[PDB]
Amino acid sequence: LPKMRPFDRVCLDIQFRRPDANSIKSRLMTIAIREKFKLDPNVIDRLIQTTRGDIRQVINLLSTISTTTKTINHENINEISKAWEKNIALKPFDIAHKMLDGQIYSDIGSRNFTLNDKIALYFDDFDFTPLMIQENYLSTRPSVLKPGQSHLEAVAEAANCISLGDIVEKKIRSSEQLWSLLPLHAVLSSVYPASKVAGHMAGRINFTAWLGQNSKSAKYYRLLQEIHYHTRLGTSTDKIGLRLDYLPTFRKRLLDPFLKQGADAISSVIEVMDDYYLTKEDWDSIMEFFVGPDVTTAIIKKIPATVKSGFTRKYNSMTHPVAIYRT
Amino acid sequence: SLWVDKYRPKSLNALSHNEELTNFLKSLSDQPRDLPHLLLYGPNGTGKKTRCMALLESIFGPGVYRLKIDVRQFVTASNRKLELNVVSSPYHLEITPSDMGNNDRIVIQELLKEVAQMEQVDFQDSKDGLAHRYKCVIINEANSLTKDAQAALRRTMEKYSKNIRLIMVCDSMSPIIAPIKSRCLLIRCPAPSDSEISTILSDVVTNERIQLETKDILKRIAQASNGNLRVSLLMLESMALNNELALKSSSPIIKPDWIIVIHKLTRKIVKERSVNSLIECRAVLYDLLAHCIPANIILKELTFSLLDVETLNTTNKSSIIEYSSVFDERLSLGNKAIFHLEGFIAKVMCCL
Amino acid sequence: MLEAKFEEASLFKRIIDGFKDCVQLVNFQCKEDGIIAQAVDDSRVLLVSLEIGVEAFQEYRCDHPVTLGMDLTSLSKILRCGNNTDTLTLIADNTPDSIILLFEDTKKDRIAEYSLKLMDIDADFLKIEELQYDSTLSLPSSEFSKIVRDLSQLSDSINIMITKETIKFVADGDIGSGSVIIKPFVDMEHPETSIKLEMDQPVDLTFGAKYLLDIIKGSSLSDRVGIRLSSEAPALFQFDLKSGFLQFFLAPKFNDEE
Amino acid sequence: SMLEAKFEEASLFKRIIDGFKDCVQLVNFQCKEDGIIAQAVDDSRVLLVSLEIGVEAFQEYRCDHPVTLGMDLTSLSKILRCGNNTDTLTLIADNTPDSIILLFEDTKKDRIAEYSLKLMDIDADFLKIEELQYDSTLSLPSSEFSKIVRDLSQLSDSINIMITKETIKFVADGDIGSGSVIIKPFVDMEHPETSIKLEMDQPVDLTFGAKYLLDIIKGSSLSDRVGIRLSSEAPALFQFDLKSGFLQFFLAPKFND
Amino acid sequence: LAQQPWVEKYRPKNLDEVTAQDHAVTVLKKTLKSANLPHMLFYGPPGTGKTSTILALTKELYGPDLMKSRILELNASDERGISIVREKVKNFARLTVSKPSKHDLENYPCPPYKIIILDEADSMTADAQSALRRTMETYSGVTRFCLICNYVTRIIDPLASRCSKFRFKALDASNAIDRLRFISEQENVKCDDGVLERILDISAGDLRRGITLLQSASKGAQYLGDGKNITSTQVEELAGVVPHDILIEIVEKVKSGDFDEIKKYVNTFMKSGWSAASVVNQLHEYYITNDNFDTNFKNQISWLLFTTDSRLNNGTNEHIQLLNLLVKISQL
Amino acid sequence: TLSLQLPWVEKYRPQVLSDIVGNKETIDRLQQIAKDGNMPHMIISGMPGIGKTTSVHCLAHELLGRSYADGVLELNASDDRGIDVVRNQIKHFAQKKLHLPPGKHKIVILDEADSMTAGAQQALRRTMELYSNSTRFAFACNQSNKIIEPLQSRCAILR
DNA sequence: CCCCCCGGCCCCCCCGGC
DNA sequence: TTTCGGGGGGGCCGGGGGG
Ligand SMILES: Nc1ncnc2c1ncn2[C@@H]1O[C@H](COP(=O)(O)OP(=O)(O)OP(O)(O)=S)[C@@H](O)[C@H]1O
Ligand SMILES: Nc1ncnc2c1ncn2[C@@H]1O[C@H](COP(=O)(O)OP(=O)(O)OP(O)(O)=S)[C@@H](O)[C@H]1O
Ligand SMILES: Nc1nc2c(ncn2[C@@H]2O[C@H](COP(=O)(O)OP(=O)(O)O)[C@@H](O)[C@H]2O)c(=O)[nH]1
Ligand SMILES: [Mg+2]
Ligand SMILES: [Mg+2]
Repeated sequence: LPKMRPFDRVCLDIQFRRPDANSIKSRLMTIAIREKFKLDPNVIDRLIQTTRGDIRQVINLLSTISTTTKTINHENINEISKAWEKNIALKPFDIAHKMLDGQIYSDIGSRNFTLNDKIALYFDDFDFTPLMIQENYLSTRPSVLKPGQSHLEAVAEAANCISLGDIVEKKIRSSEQLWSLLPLHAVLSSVYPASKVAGHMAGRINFTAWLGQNSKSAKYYRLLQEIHYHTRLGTSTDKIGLRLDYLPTFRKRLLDPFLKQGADAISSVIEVMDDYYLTKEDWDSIMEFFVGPDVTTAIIKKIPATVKSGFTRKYNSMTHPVAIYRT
Repeated sequence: SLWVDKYRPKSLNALSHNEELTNFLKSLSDQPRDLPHLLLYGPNGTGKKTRCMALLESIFGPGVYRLKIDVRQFVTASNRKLELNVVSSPYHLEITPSDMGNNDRIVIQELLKEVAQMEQVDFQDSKDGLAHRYKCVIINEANSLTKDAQAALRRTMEKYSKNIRLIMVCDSMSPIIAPIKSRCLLIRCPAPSDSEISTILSDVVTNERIQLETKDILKRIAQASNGNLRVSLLMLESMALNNELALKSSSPIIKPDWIIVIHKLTRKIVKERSVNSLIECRAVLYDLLAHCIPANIILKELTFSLLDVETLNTTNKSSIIEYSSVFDERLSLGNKAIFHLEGFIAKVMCCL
Repeated sequence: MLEAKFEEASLFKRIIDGFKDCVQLVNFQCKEDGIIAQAVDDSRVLLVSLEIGVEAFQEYRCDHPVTLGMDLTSLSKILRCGNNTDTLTLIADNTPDSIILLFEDTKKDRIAEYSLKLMDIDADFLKIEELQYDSTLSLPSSEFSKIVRDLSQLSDSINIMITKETIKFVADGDIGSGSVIIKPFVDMEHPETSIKLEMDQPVDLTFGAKYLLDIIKGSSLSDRVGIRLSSEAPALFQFDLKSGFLQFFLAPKFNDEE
Repeated sequence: SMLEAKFEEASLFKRIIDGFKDCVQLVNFQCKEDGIIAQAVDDSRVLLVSLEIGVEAFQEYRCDHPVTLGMDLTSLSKILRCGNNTDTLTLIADNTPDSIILLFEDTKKDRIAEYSLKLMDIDADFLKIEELQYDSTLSLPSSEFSKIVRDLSQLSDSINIMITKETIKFVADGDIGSGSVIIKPFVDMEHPETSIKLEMDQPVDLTFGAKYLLDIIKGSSLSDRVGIRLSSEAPALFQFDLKSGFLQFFLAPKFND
Repeated sequence: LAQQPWVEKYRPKNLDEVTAQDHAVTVLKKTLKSANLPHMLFYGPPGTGKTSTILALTKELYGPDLMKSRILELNASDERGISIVREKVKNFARLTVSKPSKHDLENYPCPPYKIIILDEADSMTADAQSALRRTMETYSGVTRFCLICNYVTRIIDPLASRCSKFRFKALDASNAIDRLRFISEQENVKCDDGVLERILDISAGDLRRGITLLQSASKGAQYLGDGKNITSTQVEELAGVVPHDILIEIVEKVKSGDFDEIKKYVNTFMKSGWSAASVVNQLHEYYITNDNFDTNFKNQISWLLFTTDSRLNNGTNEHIQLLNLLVKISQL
Repeated sequence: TLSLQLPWVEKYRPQVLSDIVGNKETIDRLQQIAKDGNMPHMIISGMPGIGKTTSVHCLAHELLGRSYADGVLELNASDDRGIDVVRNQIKHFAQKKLHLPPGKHKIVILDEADSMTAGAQQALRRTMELYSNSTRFAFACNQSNKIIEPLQSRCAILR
């Protein structure tokens, strides 16, 4: 859990794994002998599976069942296991792996694993399941393709339903707070697309990449807003127009000069900055926006260190105007 | 300063295209004491903000161009602290409430009202020290306002018309609700003609002493801009800088990086139609979105680039445009843009 | 070159505190005559004026008038750390990016000298040409603070009416209305608390409760506050200093019903 | 004016209001030629407050015709906090009034404060709730009752009062323990104010909520003694006597089950 | 006055100044003598006179002085959460009516109740309306409620049941020509025959839009200073109506059926700034009323236009929607 | 007219474990526990109106006889059951000293335990573990998944 | 005149389907 | 991640009472 992050590397981590049945069978035999009730060794593994390796739970089960039943044999094991079986909420990776399994969507598999079960599986974590499905629905080998249907058509149908589910989610978290639509969302975002592309995973299940991309986009939008409001007194546009139209020319007037005349451009570049109330941090932020064939990372790295040092010294040795006071 | 900003006209008499609109604005400014609320709609980069500033300069004095930036605090119901940057002059205030997203409503319900419910002290040009004129509020990207903010604007526009007048600017009136349009005088702002763009570019070139082999180069820039004058001027400056301030008939037309990426994505989609191609397209879309490229712009440019492919037939283009319409509607009503973009790309891949 | 050695630095602390909420970036012009300041609020509905005459300072001198765009929050930070009884000095240089505030005391150990950065604020030629205010009055600052605090609980707008031998303050709200009507009052035993009123023409004006609360918050400068009301010009709230005054011009609420 | 009632000092009215402001929110005052009779009921409908102020408490009282004013207590307290405690307080009302005027006047100076409080439409009857012959009636100093209630409330949220021949028992049973206080009638001629008197017809035993008793004991500031009348099948009556009036709390006992 | 736009300057001052809402104004005027005003729910399209009607009703009910203390107005510019409804609205509804003065009693009917006007009530959440239900029901004796909305479906069913409904009809050239002509005469506006009718046809039920267009035309004529009657051409130009030649060109390109030509023409057309809604409306008018088309063609085109209009109403991209509509029509 | 009559649901509420119909195996197990004592920590789950509260109350009454008043601590959704309550009042009750027959223990009945927050459930763990020699816990809920896994591990499941 | 008890805001964080 | 509303739990602040 994230709450435990502070304990990352300040303690020796000791992991305890679910003990196997063989490591506890002797204890169960001793308890059964001491408490005068017959316990078949064969059914012990089934009991352990029922409690998922919880010795406290299995001892409690034995105590509760021994009050009226004096023999835990193969006959009554099924009923006892079904009555005492645990319900552990699956984690996002397990939810993604199970939802994309093609077996559960077959006729028989549908009979065993029902639609209600799938909706409950989604609700086990209703904030990450749709993200996991959207992340992993393109990386399977479908086993539910209809006669003549190709993988691409099923993927397109799943994407259409994911878009509809996104619209429903926007409705849910609006000012109306329509949380009663949570079940419907479950169908549109997780169950239906998975049923369309259910099968075997073609590779490792991956966590959603949408959160990191969203945070990066928010950071870049904040930087763009600061740059726009620093240059707002000189330009005539909104922030989008600044990103799409002004920044290329700003680069041609701020980066290219350093790559042609070396350290002779410094003053000129500074002048341009002074004309738009720009700063060194705005310089870097602007240089960090371009994509495709205009990525500056290598270009900036290849600039001689002396030129950059001279630019920094010249900027730090001169006064500059302030567009916004106490930003 | 860049040529796009250094040569922007500062008065109605300095405008150079759409003379009919200039005459209409002069007629509106002739008797400004009863000027209604204005809504200027038109294509981006045509000169809407320039014309709004020129109209204000015609109503008030040149002082409208003496701008200053201030920061205003706001508190939400949860005590969240929000900042709004306001550009103001001694005669008007400019605001972009969409900067606060869903919180824009608060700005309408707190800031604008505060301006409209009080008088102001004017110690210059007024003997009594109190202003004897209505205050103008410009709302930028009015089409980005949420429905709640637009609803809040309604009664404010009517109750305090004696003290406040609104001038809104937009690239499309479709997102504006009907009551707001009913409350405004709508002004269409057509894009400049190719000849007018060429004339402006020639004037800029003459002022900047840029060597030009033939005037047709300017013409070539004018078509590439698709009526966007800001793009035209910026492209002229970029071309001049890329050829040592000496342009030739062979001077290639420069395109922005995001447009190049979108064209490459179009080529990839046309060439390869598979799930792995879809994953690569998803990666490209994420890269484009992470760098402040609006989703609607991406969808529009991708759709038109696809429709510009010579190897596609009429059925493919019809399917592409239908899917583009459907997923534009989906984007308008959704949160996660990548979902709708991926759905559109998958549908296009299936159709091809 | 420029210094304003104070009799007591607490006076300057109160002066700065009296208008910090209204404005934060104000240009201070220091001349041999004294300190002058005029700042328009962000909303362009309130103007703050400050005058500190040369007489108030224990020892003030200037060789060339200097305009400092000193920030009020940083100045408050500097002054808060100072001691109770000092002789604040405002020394600077020919090209000051900062001003040294010398918090000197009678003793040689109780010293709280600091430095304060100076900002580059743009100042215009604000004109406050005197106007024939219709009716003016002066009443103790404590009474004004009490009236404003009591009436703010009722409503966010306060109406002031000046009529023959009548100074009516009205606060009408959702739960009810309140009035603290006062009349010309003169005390022989303690004339300092007497109410002064010179009335020429009737005045009725409505003001925002928040602005009045902010104005009274800076009433510690003087035990008395003066109000000048003109029917066609903004009101004027004045607090007399030792040799100057702190003044506020407030734009009345737009009269929609009128 | 229709109704004009003058208090020499606003302190008396403020103390009267503070005696029951924490148990009720809406109050109704009926003013007549005999004085002011006010009633209020708590939100839970478990406690009833009945205040009576006679004409002797006012410096000058005039009420031509009966008038009913329904008001909200928190607003009244907020308004009263705006006036000084050393100023004469005049309550003024008109025919079919829509508001009540509170005039704070300081004779030392020319300071007059007028406060108008808007009335609320409340159509209700007082019902003159008072049982004829209570099973038991006792009286004792308010300080002793307040101390006992405070001590017992710390142990439980319920307090039982049992009245038997020459015996008054306050009992509380809680999680950490139990407490019992037994008092017998006694009279002292040296200081009769400290005496406790009891008159019992039948034995009584009633359980009440601790929070309501804690609210009720706040009225001890208005009187040095408190009278408790208890009867089966009827609410318990706690009375604090004023100079020319009274403050009564009718508290419904808890169901015995 | 000369410092007010015509829409606000000519706002009705009394119920007799409402133009074409007699079916409800008659009942409202009757209530003056009846003095049993019920809870009201005004609904209708934009610019029909709901707010003006309620303001005039209050003016005539309480007069200029007593109105302020008898009216509580809340609109979309004010916070109206569930807490606000549960405290402020309830407290105002519980108060006794302010005492009328002798002047008011002798000069105005002075009904024995106050009015709460929740303008733009369709913007309120369902929880707030649920809270309002019993507040309106309980204190009807001293308070009456007026809910004004554009979309009646946004009002929860219990509130609609509690309120008496008043539908404000659309204002067109047949029922609102008199008011526009009166305004033009009072403003000394010279117009050719049929100009006012054309303005009212273009406004499409909104008298505010018509008045604003008339004011714009008057300003243009005054600036020109030629002393000539305003013509329908400049009226159409000011309203953003596409010229008929452009519409015929679009129709011809659609009839051609070539995707590339249609795309190029639409790209050129979108640079003029024409609104998509106006183009769609004009195309609908041209196609539905044309005799050179079969029943099946019109049946399909009606649904196509409906779909395009519904999509445009959601704030979509005008270029894409218009191109899709034209391509689909060309393939019919 | 002003005298209510007890509804049959309350009038005929089973007062003994032998008057409860359904879930024969679990009911017989509860009867055996009552006869032999040594009640374990238990969680009874199901859907509305099947006899969970009735069963718990009958078991507690039969086990504790006349010591029901002092040996039983009943809390439900109508009572405050925050983390502070669990840490103070429940802990004090568990730590309390009470004299009971050899085979009996104090009982804490948390009815509608699914409404309790995660923090209170966490706080209940070591209280249940340390004082089991004198106190036993019986939860009754409609949805078992609301109860955290550590608490379920310490209890006997009766669905 | 100063210290301690304990009521009330104030703030922060976390669900919201069957 | 998050556009309200409700609920819980902790930290202060301050009125009142006691010594
Ligand atoms: N029935 C009408 N009679 C006369 N003028 C009208 C009428 N309806 C609208 N107007 C005119 O248009 C202006 C606005 O009228 P409104 O009362 O605001 O319409 P509305 O229906 O309340 O608008 P909405 O629903 O908030 S968009 C008025 O000031 C009038 O000048
Ligand atoms: N097995 C049963 N046998 C006889 N009566 C029952 C039985 N179950 C429920 N009842 C009757 O229904 C009434 C309520 O039973 P409860 O024990 O309250 O059910 P419940 O399952 O605990 O309800 P929930 O889960 O809190 S909604 C009892 O008083 C009984 O009269
Ligand atoms: N010479 C000239 N340039 C113009 C004119 N109108 C706009 N421009 C130029 O075009 C640029 C963009 O105009 P702008 O108003 O910001 O675009 P919009 O707000 O998106 O419509 C401006 O920076 C001007 O330089 C004009 O009338 N004459
Ligand atoms: Mg309206
Ligand atoms: Mg139950």
